[PDB]
Amino acid sequence: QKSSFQTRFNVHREVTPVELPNCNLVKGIDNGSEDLEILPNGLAFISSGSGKILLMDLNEKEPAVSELEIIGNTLDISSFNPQGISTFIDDDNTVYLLVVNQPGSSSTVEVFKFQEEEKSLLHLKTIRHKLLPSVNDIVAVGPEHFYATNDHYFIDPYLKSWEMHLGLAWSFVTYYSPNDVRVVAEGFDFANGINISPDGKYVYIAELLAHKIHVYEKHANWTLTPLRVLSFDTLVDNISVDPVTGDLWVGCHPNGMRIFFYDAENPPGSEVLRIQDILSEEPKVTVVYAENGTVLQGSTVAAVYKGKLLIGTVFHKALYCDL
Ligand SMILES: [Br-]
Ligand SMILES: [Br-]
Ligand SMILES: [Br-]
Ligand SMILES: [Ca+2]
Ligand SMILES: [Ca+2]
Repeated sequence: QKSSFQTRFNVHREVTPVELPNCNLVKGIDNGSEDLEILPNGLAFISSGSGKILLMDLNEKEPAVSELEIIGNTLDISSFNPQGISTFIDDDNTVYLLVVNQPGSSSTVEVFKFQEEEKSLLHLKTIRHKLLPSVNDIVAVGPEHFYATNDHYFIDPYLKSWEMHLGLAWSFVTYYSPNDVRVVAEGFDFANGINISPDGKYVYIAELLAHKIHVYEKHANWTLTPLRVLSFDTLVDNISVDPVTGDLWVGCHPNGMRIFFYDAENPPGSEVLRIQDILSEEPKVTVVYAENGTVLQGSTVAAVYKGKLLIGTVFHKALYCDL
C-alpha cells in the first residue's frame, strides 16, 4: 500500500537529460499549455486551463501565439476551463475543434468550428452525458463523435480524490455519438491521453498511474478490443500521432510526486517519448527530450511538424525545439 503508492507515483525517479539542439520557450505561454494538436497545414491549437485556446502557425520561423476569440451565444466563457482537445476535418474541409471543458463542478465536451480567416472559434454545441463524468481527453472521429477518457469514475472532487488514493482503478473510456453512447473499455488507473492511428484501425490509451499505453483494435462498429499493452518507467500523459508515419509522440511525467503534490523548490521535469512500430514484437521507444524542469516544467504533450517539436505543460510554459 505504501509500496503501491511509491510505484504508482514513481516517487524514486530522476531524470537523465536528453537534450535537443535549439529549444526556445514560446513567448506568451506562462500558465499551462495542457494539450495541443497540429493540423496538416501546420496550424497548431493549444489549450490553456481565463481558460483559452491559443493558435501558432508553425510554418513561420519564430511562431508567435495568438489567443483565439471564441464567439457565439451557446457557451459561457467565464467558466471556460479547457483540458484536452481534438480536431476533426470534414469532407468539405470544415475544421471542428473539440475541447474538454471543466466548468465549475462538472464535465462537458464543447464543439467549435474554426474560422481560419477570422482567427476565431464559433461555438456550436455543449455535449454532456452520464458516461462522461470526468473527461480528461478525447479523440474526434466526426463533428460530434469521439472516444473520451474519464480519468475518474466520480464527479465530486472530494470522492475523486478518495477514488484515486484508494487505487480503485475505475476510470473508463466512452464512445460518444449523437445516436449511441457506450463504455468501450474500463478498469483503468487514471486513463488520460487517447488517440487513433491515421487509418482509423487502432486506438491508443495512456493509463497515467499504471505507466501504460494500451493498443486497442478499433472496429467498423466503433467497438474496441485489447491488442497490446506497453509499459514504461514514467507517467504517460497525452498521446499525439504523426499522421505520416503513425508514430506516437507522448508527453510524460517522470516522477509523479512532483506533478501531483506541487512544490516550487522541487518542480516537475519533462519527458517526451517517440514510439515506432507499435504493433511489432519490440516496439521502438526513444526518449527524444528529457530534463528536470530547469527550463520546462510538467510536460503533458508533444507533437512534431516538419522537423520541429512542440511541447506543452500542465501549468507552466511551452517549448519549441529543432529535432
Ligand atoms: Br459524484
Ligand atoms: Br520529474
Ligand atoms: Br536536466
Ligand atoms: Ca487530445
Ligand atoms: Ca493531462
